[PDB]
Amino acid sequence: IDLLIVEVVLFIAALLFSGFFSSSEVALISITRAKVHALQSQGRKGAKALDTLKRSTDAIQITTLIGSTIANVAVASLATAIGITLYGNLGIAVGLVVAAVLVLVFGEIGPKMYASRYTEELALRVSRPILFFSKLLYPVLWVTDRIEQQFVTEPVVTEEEIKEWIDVGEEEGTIEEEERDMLYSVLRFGDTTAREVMTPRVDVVMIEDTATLESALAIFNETGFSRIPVYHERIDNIVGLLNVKDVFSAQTSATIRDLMYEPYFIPESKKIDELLKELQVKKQHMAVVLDEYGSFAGIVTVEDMLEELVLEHHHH
Amino acid sequence: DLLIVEVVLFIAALLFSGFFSSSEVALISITRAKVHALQSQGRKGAKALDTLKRSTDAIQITTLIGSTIANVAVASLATAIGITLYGNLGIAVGLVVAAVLVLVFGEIGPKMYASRYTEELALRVSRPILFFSKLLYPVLWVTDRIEQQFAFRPGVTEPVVTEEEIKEWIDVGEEEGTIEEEERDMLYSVLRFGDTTAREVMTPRVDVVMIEDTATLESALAIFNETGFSRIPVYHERIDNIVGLLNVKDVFSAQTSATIRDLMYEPYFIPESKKIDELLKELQVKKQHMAVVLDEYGSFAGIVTVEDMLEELVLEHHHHH
Ligand SMILES: CCCCCCCCCCCO[C@@H]1O[C@H](CO)[C@@H](O[C@H]2O[C@H](CO)[C@@H](O)[C@H](O)[C@H]2O)[C@H](O)[C@H]1O
Ligand SMILES: CCCCCCCCCCCO[C@@H]1O[C@H](CO)[C@@H](O[C@H]2O[C@H](CO)[C@@H](O)[C@H](O)[C@H]2O)[C@H](O)[C@H]1O
Ligand SMILES: CCCCCCCCCCCO[C@@H]1O[C@H](CO)[C@@H](O[C@H]2O[C@H](CO)[C@@H](O)[C@H](O)[C@H]2O)[C@H](O)[C@H]1O
Ligand SMILES: Nc1ncnc2c1ncn2[C@@H]1O[C@H](COP(=O)(O)OP(=O)(O)OP(=O)(O)O)[C@@H](O)[C@H]1O
Ligand SMILES: Nc1ncnc2c1ncn2[C@@H]1O[C@H](COP(=O)(O)OP(=O)(O)OP(=O)(O)O)[C@@H](O)[C@H]1O
Ligand SMILES: [Mg+2]
Ligand SMILES: [Mg+2]
Ligand SMILES: [Mg+2]
Repeated sequence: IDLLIVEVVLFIAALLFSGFFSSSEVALISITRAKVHALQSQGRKGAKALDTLKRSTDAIQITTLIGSTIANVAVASLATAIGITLYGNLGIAVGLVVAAVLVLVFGEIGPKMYASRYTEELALRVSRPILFFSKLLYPVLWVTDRIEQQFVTEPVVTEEEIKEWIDVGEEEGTIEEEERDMLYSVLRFGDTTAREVMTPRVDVVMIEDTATLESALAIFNETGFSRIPVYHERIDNIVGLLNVKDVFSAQTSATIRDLMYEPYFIPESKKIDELLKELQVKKQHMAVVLDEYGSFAGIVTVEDMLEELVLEHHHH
Repeated sequence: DLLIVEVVLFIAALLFSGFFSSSEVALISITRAKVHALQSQGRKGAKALDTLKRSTDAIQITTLIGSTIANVAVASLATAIGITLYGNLGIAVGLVVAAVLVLVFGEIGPKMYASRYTEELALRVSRPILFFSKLLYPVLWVTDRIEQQFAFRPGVTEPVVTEEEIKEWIDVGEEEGTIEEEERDMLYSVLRFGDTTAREVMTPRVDVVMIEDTATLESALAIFNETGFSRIPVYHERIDNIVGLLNVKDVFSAQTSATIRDLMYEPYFIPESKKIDELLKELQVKKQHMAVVLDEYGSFAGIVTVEDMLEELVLEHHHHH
């Protein structure tokens, strides 16, 4: 009874350590190094010590493995010690069963489940102690890091794991087979620039602002297009977009410059995700692209970006 | 004596502890291309490996429960054996000893050994670990219902994966950096875009501009040049009955001897409850920009153009935490 009281606290304390190391492992190895260096530049409390741990992901796995294993071993080495003193030789089992059922719930699975909901907030909190324990285990680290001269875990939620849950959607009907492809496209659609999908000026059909109104229809009805850029004595110099509908319903005296409208000029590095929205806000369809020198380069239509997101994807 | 019963279970548990740890690494380290090759080659333990990898979470919970249970058993028998010899100094002798044995033989050891022998070991352990996996089905059932977690969700217990659940996953992706902040707002947008139907983004019949198929082109151009549109439906003796669609780009480029019925083209009729995520792909595949919505009785109720759906997709997009 005397020592038993002192043993149930080490049992509880070791359980918290095992949970602390197990939950710390999930949050730490899940933050994208691209995002860690973002929090560090912002200077948030914990990012510096977190970028340190990311410098050697092998240090995050060994620390949490050893700190937890040591704890887990102590969590049960005492649970049976307490068990036997309470239940004789039947305590090695009783103490064993009541230990394995708590190392699983509060020292392994529970701590891992909790850390997934709060992964950025917890990673910044356990950056200091985990980096501290890693220093204490520098002997054991060098032992396992030195063998690296004699010949990585992934986050709880990977972009592939998400993609897979969507495929489950298509399979179960909750998600149309058409928007699975669109959901797949969005993920491969934010880092895309307009230059990657623009129509090179070479293949563009345009018209000079000095041309004849009637002569413009010769282009529309011959090329079948509905919107052609307009240029001013230089293919480089785009001064307006001409809409075919305006020419069909044109007055008897109007000229090319009367029915053209100011184009939305954009760079070659324009993200097409925000351009599909900027065009949808102007009620406009075409966007003129300019290179680094302001010279014409190509055009981009809402029909281009639409083709991107609607493109059909492969099923795994 | 009872000691002999303890030291034997101590080793056996230490082998299980190392069997699961090394089976987890080997089963997960192996690439999807290697399994597909072993699948076609048809080697022993491949078919059971292909299924075992379908849910990478089911592999970690079984190898964890296994390695954890065994590890505790290794420690239990050390604190017990040592206690039988060293009284209460055994709890320390057991803890300290077990703490090093599990680490070097149940954890770190089995892990490093698996990284170099991923192929051979995965096949020899795909069968036993898969067997255990089916025993853990009760645990896999509960885990797949706790939707506040994202660590152990096997998805092999037939869960209801609805738009709600995917959003939960995407929210986590943005928080850890695997998904960018901006490309999450897009997923939430298209996620709710699929819920929208045709009627909710259509133009009601009352606002539509049509032209009777018995009119003349001189009248057709007048409509376009007045309403500004580029396409208008066509009917026959009744407003409920739509028979085609007319485009100005063709009426302007119409032969001297032309008509409205020969210039119009068959429309794509759709119900009011039509999903626009499908219609957007279908309209984009038929090269057409406008559909025709028909109410339950197959009468003209409105139209849905590509632009009508892009507004719902873009300007009215969702985002939440
Ligand atoms: C809920 C579960 C709870 C289980 C138990 C959790 C135990 C947490 C472990 C506490 C470790 O405490 C840790 O000690 C070290 C040494 O001071 C601190 O690190 C310190 O080290 C450097 C120098 O080495 C000091 O200059 C500086 O004050 C501090 O960074 C660290 O900030 C703290 O985090
Ligand atoms: C589960 C049991 C695991 C084993 C227990 C741990 C045993 C640790 C034995 C290794 C001693 O650990 C470590 O050895 C190296 C020797 O090069 C020491 O480092 C020394 O060599 C390295 C280069 O290799 C130098 O960078 C460093 O400045 C020097 O101090 C280090 O100070 C010591 O901390
Ligand atoms: C931290 C994780 C802790 C995990 C704790 C594990 C608890 C195990 C005991 C609970 C087992 O839970 C029980 O398992 C069976 C599958 O075998 C479930 O499924 C069974 O019943 C449902 C209906 O409710 C049926 O649809 C299904 O076909 C059948 O297999 C059952 O609904 C659930 O009531
Ligand atoms: N004047 C143009 N010159 C060269 N290419 C063009 C021109 N206009 C559009 N395109 C190209 O056609 C592709 C599809 O664009 P889009 O379908 O919107 O033309 P459109 O048939 O006139 O459209 P709409 O009929 O809706 O007005 C674009 O990728 C673009 O590169
Ligand atoms: N005949 C029509 N009657 C009523 N609404 C129409 C008609 N045609 C199009 N609309 C509506 O106008 C809006 C925009 O559609 P849309 O952009 O396709 O027409 P458009 O601008 O004349 O064609 P385009 O832009 O390709 O030249 C949509 O809400 C659509 O429902
Ligand atoms: Mg077009
Ligand atoms: Mg082990
Ligand atoms: Mg329009």
